[PDB]
Amino acid sequence: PPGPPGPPGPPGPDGPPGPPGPPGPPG
Amino acid sequence: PGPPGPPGPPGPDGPPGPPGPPGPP
Amino acid sequence: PPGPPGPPGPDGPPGPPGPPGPPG
Repeated sequence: PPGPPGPPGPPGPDGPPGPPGPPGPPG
Repeated sequence: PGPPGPPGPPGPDGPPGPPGPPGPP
Repeated sequence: PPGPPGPPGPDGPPGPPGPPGPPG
């Protein structure tokens, strides 16, 4: 058999920004 | 040599979105 | 000998919505 597999890779990049929040209420 | 290890997990959550729009007058 | 580290993972989840907007 081969050498062992290498270690697990690192976490990926940050996710994308979220959407805008809800609109504010009417004045 | 062995193979590459498994892929890593997903990264951190993304940043929050921007504030929502102002409400109507 | 061991293999190399695996690749970096996927991009993370999307972030949460932003805060509510201001009153008009």
